[PDB]
Amino acid sequence: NHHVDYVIRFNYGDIDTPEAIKKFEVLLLELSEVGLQTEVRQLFVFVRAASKKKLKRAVYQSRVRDWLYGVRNTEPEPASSAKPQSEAERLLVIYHLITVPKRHGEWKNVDAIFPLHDEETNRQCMREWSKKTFLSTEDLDRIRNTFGEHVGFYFAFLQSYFRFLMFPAAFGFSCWLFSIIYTVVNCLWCIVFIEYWKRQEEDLSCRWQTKGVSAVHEKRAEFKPEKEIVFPATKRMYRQLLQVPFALLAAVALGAIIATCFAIEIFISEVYLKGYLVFIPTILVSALIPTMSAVLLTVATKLNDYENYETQDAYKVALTQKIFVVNFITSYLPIILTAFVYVPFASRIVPYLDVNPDRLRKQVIYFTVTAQIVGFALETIVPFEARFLTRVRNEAELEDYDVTDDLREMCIQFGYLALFSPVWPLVPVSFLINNWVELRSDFFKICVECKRPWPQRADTIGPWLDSLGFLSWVGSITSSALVYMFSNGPTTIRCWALLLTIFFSEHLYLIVRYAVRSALAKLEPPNTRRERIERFMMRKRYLDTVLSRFWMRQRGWKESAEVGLSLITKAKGD
Amino acid sequence: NHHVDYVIRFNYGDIDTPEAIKKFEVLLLELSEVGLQTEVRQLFVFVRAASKKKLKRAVYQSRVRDWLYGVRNTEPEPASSAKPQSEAERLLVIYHLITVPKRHGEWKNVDAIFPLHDEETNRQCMREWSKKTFLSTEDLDRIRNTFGEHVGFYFAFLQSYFRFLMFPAAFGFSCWLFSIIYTVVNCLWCIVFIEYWKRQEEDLSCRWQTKGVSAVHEKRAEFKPEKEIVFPATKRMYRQLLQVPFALLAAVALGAIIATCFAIEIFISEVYLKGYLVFIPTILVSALIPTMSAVLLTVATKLNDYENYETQDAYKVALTQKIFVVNFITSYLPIILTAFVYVPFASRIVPYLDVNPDRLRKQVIYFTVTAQIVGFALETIVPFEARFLTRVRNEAELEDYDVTDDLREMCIQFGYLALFSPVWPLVPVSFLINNWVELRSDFFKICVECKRPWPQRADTIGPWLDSLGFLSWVGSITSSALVYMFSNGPTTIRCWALLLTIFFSEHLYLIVRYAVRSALAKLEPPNTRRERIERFMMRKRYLDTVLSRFWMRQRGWKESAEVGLSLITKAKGD
Repeated sequence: NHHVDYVIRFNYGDIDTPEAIKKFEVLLLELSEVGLQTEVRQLFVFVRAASKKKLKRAVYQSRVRDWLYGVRNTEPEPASSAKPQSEAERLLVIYHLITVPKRHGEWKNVDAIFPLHDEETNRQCMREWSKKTFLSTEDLDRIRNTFGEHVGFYFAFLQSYFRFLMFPAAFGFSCWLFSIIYTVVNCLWCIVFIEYWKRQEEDLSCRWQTKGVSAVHEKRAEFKPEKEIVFPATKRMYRQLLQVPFALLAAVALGAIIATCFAIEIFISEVYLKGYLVFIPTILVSALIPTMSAVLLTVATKLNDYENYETQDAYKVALTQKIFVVNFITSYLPIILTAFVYVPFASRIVPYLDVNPDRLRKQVIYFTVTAQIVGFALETIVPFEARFLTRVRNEAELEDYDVTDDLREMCIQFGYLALFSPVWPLVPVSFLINNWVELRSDFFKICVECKRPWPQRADTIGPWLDSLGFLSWVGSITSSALVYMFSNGPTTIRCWALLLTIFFSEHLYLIVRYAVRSALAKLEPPNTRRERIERFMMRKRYLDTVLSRFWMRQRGWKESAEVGLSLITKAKGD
Repeated sequence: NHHVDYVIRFNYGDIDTPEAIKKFEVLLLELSEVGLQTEVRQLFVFVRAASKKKLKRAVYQSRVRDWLYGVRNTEPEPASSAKPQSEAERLLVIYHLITVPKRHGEWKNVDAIFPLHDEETNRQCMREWSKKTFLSTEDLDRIRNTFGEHVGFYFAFLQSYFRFLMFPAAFGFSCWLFSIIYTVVNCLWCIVFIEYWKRQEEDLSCRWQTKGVSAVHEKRAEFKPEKEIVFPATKRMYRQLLQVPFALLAAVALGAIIATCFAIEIFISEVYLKGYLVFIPTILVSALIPTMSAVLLTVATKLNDYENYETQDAYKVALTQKIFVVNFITSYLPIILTAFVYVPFASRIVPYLDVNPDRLRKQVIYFTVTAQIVGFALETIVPFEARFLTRVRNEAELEDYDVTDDLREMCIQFGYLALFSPVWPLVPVSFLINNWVELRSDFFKICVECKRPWPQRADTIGPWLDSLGFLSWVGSITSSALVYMFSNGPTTIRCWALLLTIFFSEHLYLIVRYAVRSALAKLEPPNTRRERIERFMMRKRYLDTVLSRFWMRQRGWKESAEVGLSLITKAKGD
């Protein structure tokens, strides 16, 4: 607890002639901005606030930056002598004082700069939570006041998703254990969750101090010197024209791999006690997939790095699009492929694959439980002077954190739950047990297996919510195809009634989407609080401001009253 | 030009005992708010601004009301001694000073209050426009500066719609005069127009002084005294449950009428020089429909009056919904009915109608040209002391204006153009000639056949834009059904390929909708002006504000520079 706000590491990289100049320049710009540049430690350096008036000036800088771009409607007009938040406002002000333009040499000569852990309160909220599995609102704000409120939005999303997943758990175990009633209640759950999270997010953002942030950062990677400060928008189209055919080739390669798996399945089942040993290649490729997901993930990361698609913000949107199409193809091409191809078209294809009905209900089980089984049984087959500077050198020798990976995995959970639940309605209890175990794992790995993130200021949880909605829509179409297609087992396809079912069910989905969104727009949150406060300030300012041709030969009050009296008496003289 | 801002009429209605008291109360509240209450005329009364400082106070009241609810980001802080607009700002301030709460007895004892006409400049912009048929931007702002900018949005919308309708005019006459290429270019036009009008509206609102207005007025008709100021939201559902079955009964009645027309058509064509005389009942009911539209219009007006659906704003949205469903059923149930029923199902139905192919291409012609023919040939078969107080009594003895009726008729134009153009591609040249004639008719009837409206402040043209989008979408589905259905004439229906065409074409419509909207979001308007001004004020305020533990035994600048020098030399001693 040495009152150190950030550390800044430096790498002494090549030979030591210019580093004195560059270190002096870093220190120069630093002391121009932030005093009490501490280097009692060694390579790295420390910072903290110089004087409380200077801290007050930097706070007022940040407040003017906030009101200048839209957040916090009221102006910051006084020298605002109020006590800040716990550490969120303080660390955010200091990070903005280091990061913003008008601040580091060679643009990446220094490596990552980071605060240090409050290991006391961190351990308190670690070992406070072997209990009750539902983090209440005060403890949620405790999670806000350290490491920002972006991480607060993440944890509130994950906990709310657990809370709404436990209803299809009970219902999908309560399928007396494929019928159409479960498909209808599945889509209703699937759409209620997204709209409820939209209004919950709008409530909880205004409950904290972010009404809505759209301050575009400028990630200094894009580069085209053309005018006074510019890259032309044309090479974007060339590189999206790179984006599409590689994704198509990835789809083709995955289809080839899974077709090889089905041909080997056929060969083993023809040659040969050993039914699971027959079905093994599906299990092997299902366990092999979540490595291929990260492989294509870093491939698409290199593709988006090649594209410099935005300076900063729509870089994230483009990256979420790449992750969604890669993740979608590599985790939903096998089931869609095997259902919509190998179940109606068996006898026309398996003669080509040489030298069965209701495979699908076993396909989905293996393909959605295998990765969890491997990741759960790995944790069982594996067992059976300067004196806190060493702690700092522990903390620096540590990996960095990304929110995106766990949230991607949650989007996978949602996609298997929505795109085809009624094939095997123990999908929700499986997912419930998985995140039932992995809850504390997530909080542990964000609290001590990585350093702190610097506190961001984000309102939304990103494009994942729009990808959630789109995935729900596609799930509506595909569920409506399947449950008509395989109900009641000499069969028939009857290709108009299936396509009519697709059409009619999609538009019923869309009208229920509109109806539930307009219903929950009416049902207000407890935002009545932070809107009524605005109403009082509104009314107070208004009541403040309500204080402090030769023929106009007729007088205003008395003449006009007597004239009107004369006119109505004249009119009623009949 | 007697500097009179508004007149206020009074009706002396029943017998004359309380009217002295009520007139004195009206005059009392008036002189408390607005002096120079002039009644040199008689029943009615005049008003004008009392003193220029008092006018300045009322202006500052209005400015605080504007900045208090969001419009005009900057505060109105000084005693703003600036000259106003021509008459728009002035009349709006005075009308708000009369109308707002914290102002008329019995809530409707006085009748309508209204400004007077600037017949000089009115006549100038009348007889300025026998020319060029495209009202330029300066003359458009001349239309803004009298009778508000809501009417400016209306005229800009109508002129922009004419400008984009003249392209399918040329193209639909250029169909070498039903093919699929015209359907594709129809839907592309149909969607380009809506997105272009969205960005044109966002440009032109910020070019005037309405960024966005959502100040909810309180139309004092709804009434439930429950708490301090409330009607419960439950009877809304009861009255929407009234809304639906009456619309269904109207659809049933129209279907019965048009079925009677087809049976009579069959009887005449069976009994009997006289082919048009055979087809007469279609023509008669087509001419009879635009009266039934106004009949059901005032019926739905009474239904929405029965519902008090909002206090003020969503009353307009509910009324636009009623007008759209009534107008849609009474002008598109006949064509959809006759195509999708009587063309595939003829031989199964005309034996029931007792005691033909390609009817449709004649049906649509009669049904879309008949009303225009009647309304155009009617104007040919018909020919072959106080001294300006009389002018005021001309102006008061005059009807009121509603924007909604002509805009409804335009939505009909758009619906026939979008829902099924390729049946007969002379629909655009017909509509072009109709509004080519009716342009000056619209401006004349708004300028001298009615009194002035008081200047409203509206941003959008209402829910008509959303109803335009929805109508385009339904038009995409129905065009894709028809042009597959009747192409190349022993035929077949092939009920999967039609339904596949419906599905696939609807989703191609939706992806082109998303693509063109994200494209035109990138192509900026000349809003660069009124955003760069905000950028300069932003930067100016920022550059204003950028002006005016026992171990910290180490000095900031020199000690740290020497220590870092010692450390890198120590490191490079190898």
